[PDB]
Amino acid sequence: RKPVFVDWCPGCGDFGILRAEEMAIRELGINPKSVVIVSGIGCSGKIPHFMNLPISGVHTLHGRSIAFATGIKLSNPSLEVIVNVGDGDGLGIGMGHFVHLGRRNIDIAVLVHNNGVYGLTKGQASPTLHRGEKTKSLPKPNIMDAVNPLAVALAAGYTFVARGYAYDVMHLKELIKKAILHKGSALVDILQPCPTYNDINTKEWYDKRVYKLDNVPGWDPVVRKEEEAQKKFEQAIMKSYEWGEKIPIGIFYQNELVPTFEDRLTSNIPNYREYYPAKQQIEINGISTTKIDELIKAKRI
Amino acid sequence: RKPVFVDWCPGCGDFGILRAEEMAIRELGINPKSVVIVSGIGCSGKIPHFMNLPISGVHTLHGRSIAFATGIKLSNPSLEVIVNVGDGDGLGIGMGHFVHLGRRNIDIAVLVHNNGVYGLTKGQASPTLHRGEKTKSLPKPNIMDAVNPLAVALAAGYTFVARGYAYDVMHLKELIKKAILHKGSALVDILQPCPTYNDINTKEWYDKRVYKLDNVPGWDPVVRKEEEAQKKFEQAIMKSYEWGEKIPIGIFYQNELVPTFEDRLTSNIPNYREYYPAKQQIEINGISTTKIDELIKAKRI
Amino acid sequence: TRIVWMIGGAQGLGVDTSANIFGNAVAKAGYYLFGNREYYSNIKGRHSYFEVVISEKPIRSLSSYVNILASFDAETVFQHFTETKEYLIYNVEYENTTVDLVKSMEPEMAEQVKEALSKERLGFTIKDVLEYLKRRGVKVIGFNYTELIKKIADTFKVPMSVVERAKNMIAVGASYGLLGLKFDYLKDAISSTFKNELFIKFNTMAAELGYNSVPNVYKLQEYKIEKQRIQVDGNTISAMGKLAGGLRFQSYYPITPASDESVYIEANQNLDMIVEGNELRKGGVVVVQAEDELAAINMAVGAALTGVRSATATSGPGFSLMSEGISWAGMNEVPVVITYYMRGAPATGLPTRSGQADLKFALNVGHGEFPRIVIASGDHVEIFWDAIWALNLAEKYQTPVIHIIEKTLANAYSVFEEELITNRPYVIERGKIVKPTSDYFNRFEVTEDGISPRVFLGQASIFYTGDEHNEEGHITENSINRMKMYEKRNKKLETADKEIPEEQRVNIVGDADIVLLTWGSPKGAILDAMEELSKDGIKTMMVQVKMFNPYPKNLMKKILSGKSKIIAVENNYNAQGAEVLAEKTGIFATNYILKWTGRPITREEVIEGIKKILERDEKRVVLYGGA
Amino acid sequence: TRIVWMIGGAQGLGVDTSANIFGNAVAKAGYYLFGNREYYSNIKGRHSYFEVVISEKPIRSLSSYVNILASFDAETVFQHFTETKEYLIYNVEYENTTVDLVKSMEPEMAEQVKEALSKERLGFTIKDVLEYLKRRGVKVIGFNYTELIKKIADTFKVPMSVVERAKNMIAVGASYGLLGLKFDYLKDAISSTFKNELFIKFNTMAAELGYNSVPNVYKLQEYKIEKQRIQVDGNTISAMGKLAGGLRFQSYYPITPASDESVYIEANQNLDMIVEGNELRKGGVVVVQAEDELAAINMAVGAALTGVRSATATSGPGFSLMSEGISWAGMNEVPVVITYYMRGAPATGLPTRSGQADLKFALNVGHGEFPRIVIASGDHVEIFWDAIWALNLAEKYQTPVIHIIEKTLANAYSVFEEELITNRPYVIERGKIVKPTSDYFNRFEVTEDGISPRVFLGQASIFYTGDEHNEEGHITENSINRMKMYEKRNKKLETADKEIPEEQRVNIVGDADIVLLTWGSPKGAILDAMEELSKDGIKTMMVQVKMFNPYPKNLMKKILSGKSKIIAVENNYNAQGAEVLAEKTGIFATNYILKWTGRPITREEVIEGIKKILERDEKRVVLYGGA
Ligand SMILES: Cc1ncc(C[n+]2csc(CCOP(=O)(O)OP(=O)(O)O)c2C)c(N)n1
Ligand SMILES: Cc1ncc(C[n+]2csc(CCOP(=O)(O)OP(=O)(O)O)c2C)c(N)n1
Ligand code: SF4
Ligand code: SF4
Ligand SMILES: [Mg+2]
Ligand SMILES: [Mg+2]
Repeated sequence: RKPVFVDWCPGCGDFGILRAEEMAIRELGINPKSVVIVSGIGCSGKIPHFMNLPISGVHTLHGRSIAFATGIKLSNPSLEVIVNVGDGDGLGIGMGHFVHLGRRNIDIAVLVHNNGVYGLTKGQASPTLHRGEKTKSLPKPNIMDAVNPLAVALAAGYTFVARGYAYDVMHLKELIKKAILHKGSALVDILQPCPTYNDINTKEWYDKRVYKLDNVPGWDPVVRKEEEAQKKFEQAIMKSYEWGEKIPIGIFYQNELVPTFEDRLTSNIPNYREYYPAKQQIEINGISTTKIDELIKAKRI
Repeated sequence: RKPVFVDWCPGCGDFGILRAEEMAIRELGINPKSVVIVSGIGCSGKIPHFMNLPISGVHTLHGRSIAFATGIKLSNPSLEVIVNVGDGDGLGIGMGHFVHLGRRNIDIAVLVHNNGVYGLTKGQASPTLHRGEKTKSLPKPNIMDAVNPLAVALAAGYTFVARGYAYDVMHLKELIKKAILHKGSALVDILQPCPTYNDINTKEWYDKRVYKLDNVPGWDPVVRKEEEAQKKFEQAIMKSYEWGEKIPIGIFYQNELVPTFEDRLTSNIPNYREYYPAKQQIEINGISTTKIDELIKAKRI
Repeated sequence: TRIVWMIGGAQGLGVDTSANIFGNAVAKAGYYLFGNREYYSNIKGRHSYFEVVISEKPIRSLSSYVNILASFDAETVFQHFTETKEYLIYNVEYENTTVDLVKSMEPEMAEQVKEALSKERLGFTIKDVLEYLKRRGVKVIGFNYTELIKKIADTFKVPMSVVERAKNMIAVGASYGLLGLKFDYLKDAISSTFKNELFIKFNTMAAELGYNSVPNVYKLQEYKIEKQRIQVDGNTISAMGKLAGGLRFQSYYPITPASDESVYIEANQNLDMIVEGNELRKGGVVVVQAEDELAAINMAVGAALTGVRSATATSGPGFSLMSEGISWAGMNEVPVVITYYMRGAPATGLPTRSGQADLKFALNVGHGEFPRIVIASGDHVEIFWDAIWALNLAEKYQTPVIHIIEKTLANAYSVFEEELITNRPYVIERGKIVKPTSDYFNRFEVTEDGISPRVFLGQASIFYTGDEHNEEGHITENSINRMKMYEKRNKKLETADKEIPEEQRVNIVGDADIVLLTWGSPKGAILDAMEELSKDGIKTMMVQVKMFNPYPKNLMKKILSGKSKIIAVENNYNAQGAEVLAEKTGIFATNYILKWTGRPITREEVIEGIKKILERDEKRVVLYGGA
Repeated sequence: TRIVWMIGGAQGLGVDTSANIFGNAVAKAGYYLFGNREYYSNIKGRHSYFEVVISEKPIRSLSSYVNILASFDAETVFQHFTETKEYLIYNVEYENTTVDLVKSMEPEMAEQVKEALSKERLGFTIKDVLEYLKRRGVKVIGFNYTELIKKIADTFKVPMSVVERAKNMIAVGASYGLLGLKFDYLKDAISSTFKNELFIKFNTMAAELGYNSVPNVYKLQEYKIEKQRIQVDGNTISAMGKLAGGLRFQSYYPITPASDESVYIEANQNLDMIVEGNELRKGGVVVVQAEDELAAINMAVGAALTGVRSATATSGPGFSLMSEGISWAGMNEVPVVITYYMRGAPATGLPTRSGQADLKFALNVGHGEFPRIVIASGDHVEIFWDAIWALNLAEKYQTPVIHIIEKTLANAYSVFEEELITNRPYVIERGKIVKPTSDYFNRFEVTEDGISPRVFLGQASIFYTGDEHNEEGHITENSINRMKMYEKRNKKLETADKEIPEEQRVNIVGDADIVLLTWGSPKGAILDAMEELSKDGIKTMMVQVKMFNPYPKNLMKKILSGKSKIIAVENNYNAQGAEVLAEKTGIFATNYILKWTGRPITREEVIEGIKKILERDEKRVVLYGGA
């Protein structure tokens, strides 16, 4: 009935992301009824349910949020569609759909909860955990290399790639805002402590290491002309591999010059923005409004 | 019964790849009985069936060759396991498994038949076809951006990344040999004309554009010490995006210093190389040879 | 009249196009057609063949025999000679070609050919085939295709390689000549098909040469066509029905023989619409080519959440991949239609052939209990009306609907009266849709009929979750909520079963002691078999199930009581439709006629199979003809 | 004796560990146990509870009532008071806590609590619960857990937060005290569980304080244990059986409650082996954590191709994703076992709860017709022997085998005699394996029994393909090869059905006119129900199906003829096992007892459900107790 117990472990980084995402949506002034948060399976995946605002939640299948989101956004592009997935969900089982989103450049933001583990199934190594790392949840050192979500996203190629941190809420909030406004597919890889599993990549570990690309004089990740694109992309790639003592946070790359999938649909469906599938009137008093006369005429003997 | 009709379109690039792969296997002297070619679904996927030698073929499910190959190789690591997939198969539906192979660094070679299309289903755009391209098989320009198989492989990270060309058989042959000998996961992205669909990226189009990284003085893609690894990797990335008038072919990156998955298994299973699953004697006259005594003893009251 | 024409040739030679031209000519003369396309999983070089049944009356089924076989290669002769009854058109150049030199031919087929010839002491050359055929009263008409092509090249002052494909139209022109219809229909069909003057004219000459070299044998007259006729394939007809039913989102991954449906939708995606106050608007169907079937199912389900009518289409391998997504749609009570173009399985199976082997999987797809509404079309007209129906069922019961269209129907085409798909209203029932009265709407209200009031994304705050949930859509493990919500969803099927008349779930034809129990594509062959058998004293009735879930349990118990023969006819090994009857009612079929070779069941296969069951009560008749 | 103990508390407080210590003490005293674990889809803060049945005889089933409820929070009182029969241990600090202040509690449960209290005019505080319980003769024992923890902190000169978890052992020590068994067993169980001296000693003091504050009520005596006993859960027992059966490759993707099986295999993967000439060797099981279930199924199938015995394990969502891979394994005749830990579905469903709602999906998984051998274990000992059996069936019939183990069994644990799983030979039958006599081996030879001679990769040139194929494994569309090869594969099931005795496919207990028709986990509760009912005049028999495919059709027809009551007892809504009987034989169950709430069916639920059917013939009894 009315209450939803916010059931995350006390001190989970997910509290920061939730707080930041709510605030991004408010401050942008978007009507909440029009916001759909599409989320995966895991601790991460529970996030729409815990939202304060009258947003809608669609809690999906493990690794399938992007496919759901795509159907939702393309059917009704007036919805503001944001995807929240776990790192196992989004980058493990959902890897294929994660990459293919980049090719489409649909206007969606994807927020990855990067805790290094599968929280909800008791802390098996996620695809972001480095080889050799042994959290308290692992019997043996991680047998797998990590994937760098930012590098895969760039190679895919997402047109907005950023990394945030759950314990810098104001910064994260501002990244989420920009990821939402970006015209195309946006990734925010969010560094997020799981205090229950992952006693390595803790709050204190990150506090010590993260620096803002925003505080780097002349760091400009925005492509403004086509000829800038390659240099901006390679500068994004290089930065995306900085890891040990220094960890950059901020926007690695943004190119709003690439047409969105919605822009490409408009080439084939000229009134798509004005009369998209979800707005269309398909019946009047239970009688179809679609004419297939010409279709049938083309088959006449 | 005895004949197999080699049913590819006359002048298909697949003839070059077949010829090159056969020759690589012969010249390396590997016993053919020990070679397993695991292939996907499409024109590409038919390749083991057309092989001259007593190799084995395992023709799988669409995009699933890598998962099959992984089970095969890890169960019997004395097999030489080579994977042949189409670009739609390997990089479309199989994308997730393609990336996760890089994290494992299993000793396998993966050969991608890059024709830009789905040959076998009548030439829909593959994940390698550029946005805006319109082959004779497409009613409208391709609505999708391409993925660069080499860049995704590097970000994944495959430890041997190369590109070949089906109409330079000797070169391709030598790349396949090196991909096979490489200790870890190797990719060869093979540029391969489909004359039936794809009247853009033809034989004459490529002949005109391809140059060998082998003919670039001082091009050295081999990591010999750990400190070389980052520079070698970034030099691979940069090169992997060269496309219009000039198209590089050859080895972009090779690092045999990363442990193979088989090396990591050996840490947990100390005699794996000598007594791997497929060599093990599990029964004597129909009676199990496995002792679970100690397992049961641990549960005693 | 009922004449069976076939032509064949290596894939890549445009022989399909030649068949289309032939049919189009005969049709304009006032004959109905039923045609088929049989190809290998192959782009070039394998053997393809094209059967066209010709009649003055509507045609319903294919045949096991060929009246006229048109050929220009050796292989097409070797592949069909045993079925050829009246006329072979062939190429004299291959008279000495032996079956072992046909390299594009599967070794198994070479063996079947040698066996059929050796058996009566013939060798393995085309010349030996000619003798085989003359022993059966077949007339053979041999053409020097090389000389005729030289003649045409000469006339048009081009090299021979330019006009090589005229071989096709010589074979066609000679076939059409045998029929005796006037040349103009063919001339017109050539001019409307080819797109350049030179190709038109040299193909027209090729057809003339064929037509004027053969006698008028069948003496066919022309019929004035009263009511407007159309010619359509199964794929296309499903697309038309969906569009008529309000579809505005389809996501798909290419697979044979499902892709053509989506390609047609996309090519026609900007639809005319008569909207509020008789305004002409255009409305676009968004069509997305997904990256795999997991994306395809889930894209469509997400789209449905916005209130759009959504669907996908697939075949066995793809459908297996969709299981999870279908289960999520069941749990979240999401309308979606999945058009299941059922093909030769398991695994890749026979990607270019047909089957009925996936019915029980469809009935039980994915984990959990939820209403899977399942229908299957038995002929081309049913496909249209069934696609409208699927979409209404999905929104009315808020659940996935599976619409089975076998490959046999999908790729076959027929000529029928246009009014059969325009004569009744296109009804769109949106089910229990409401306008929310505040900012927060409880999506899963527990009602007596199981069907919760529905609102779309953007209208109010709603929640969907794969987990068990309360009326608000929030994750709830509570045992009593679980009891109620899990029952509510399954109760929708009982409501469906009370609301849908059982008579709409079956077609019954005849009233006799011998029942032909079937579903899907055998409908046609069965009805044609019943007519033939009736003329010979043998009285039969057909019971064709259209809706397997909810199953017409009471109607079936009533129609089958006291029947002494219940013969299940299906394109599978286990007679899965009969198995479903048995689960629902206790009634076991007495006999079976089954085919699992991938090729359509023919009229004669049914006639002979039934004779074989009446004459000697054999339990299972196993069919294998074609290709 | 049969005493039901329960403790509960917020997930994350180690209450599961407390339950383990309690049980381990009672067991060393010579009592058998059957215990359960009930958690939310949640890492911290939700309500978890742990039921342990205690008896001098083997125990088979859980109960609807609790003799002793041990608690240290408000929530555990509110969640279980209506089931509590004899003793409540509780925390006096929450006497005034009202149900609305328990924020970790689902709103639906708060309503159920208020309803049960309001109904007899009580308010909503713990104090009101105490009155509810005293009206039913329950004795309550209130502890100031705060003072006792202060005392212990003081004694050990640490702050209170260091010893906060001793609350658990006060509740446990008081419970164990009521039983009257000697303290040393508990003291020993504490010392063997905790790993540091300080934690041992302050938990030992916590348990002493509890034990010495309560009277000896149940007056239990100790039993000498004759035959060696073990204590194991379902997961673990499946792992043991697989390893005994020769498994050397398992690939999996984590999912509850399947993961624990693979984690145990991996932790024990280096196995002792007595090999040729009595040599001690170690042999490693390769365990791979795949990236998703599509990788997991296909990895295992690929492994099997090398001759390794391979398997995976999963649950509903994962199993749906494996459909395609299972179909490919059917087509290519690949031995593989899939352990189906069946849980609360559809979709994510109830990831931490149980169900029987996926049986017919398992029976029909994936496109095409091929032999899907399906078994289901009904208790912990059966799990072991069934896992050996699955692996032998897979290699003998060269086909996927699905071994169903419901979550209820997987996570429950029991004490039983070790000899039940060591007393017979561990038989490994490898089926029709041969040494190839040349470089090229035809993998799919067509034989009369359907089973083709098998060779492994590396021994000779072989071919597998998802497409239809000839005897060599090459792609073949030929109709007659198709006919033969498709039949050959399905004939293997008929061979299985002739070879496997039907008596091994069912367990029959009793001989009476009233049949309890079941499968899986209700076995235990049913057998315990039959014993109780027998003492009261009411004569029943159990028919428990173990192998659903091939189905024991003839045996079932024989055992059920002339029975007047056939009552299907299953944890699903549609009684899918009854539906399968009906499909195979025509026999319809007369009545149903069904539960779809996710919690185990109890002994009393069966007793009362059957009384309710004898007394008033109601068609469907719907159960809902627990949690
Ligand atoms: C197909 C499928 N397989 C497995 C699962 C079980 N499962 C649920 S959540 C999860 C992992 C969650 O990890 P992540 O995506 O990193 O989210 P987190 O809990 O760490 O936020 C798994 C393996 C499922 N729901 N579906
Ligand atoms: C799950 C599934 N979906 C769809 C198909 C149909 N299919 C077969 S091959 C193919 C595409 C082949 O393209 P590519 O992998 O590029 O190989 P190519 O033919 O171009 O060498 C498709 C879509 C299938 N076999 N399985
Ligand atoms: S487990 Fe890790 S991720 Fe899940 S809630 Fe607890 S802390 Fe957050
Ligand atoms: S279609 Fe393209 S890829 Fe397939 S065989 Fe013909 S040419 Fe080669
Ligand atoms: Mg995570
Ligand atoms: Mg390709």
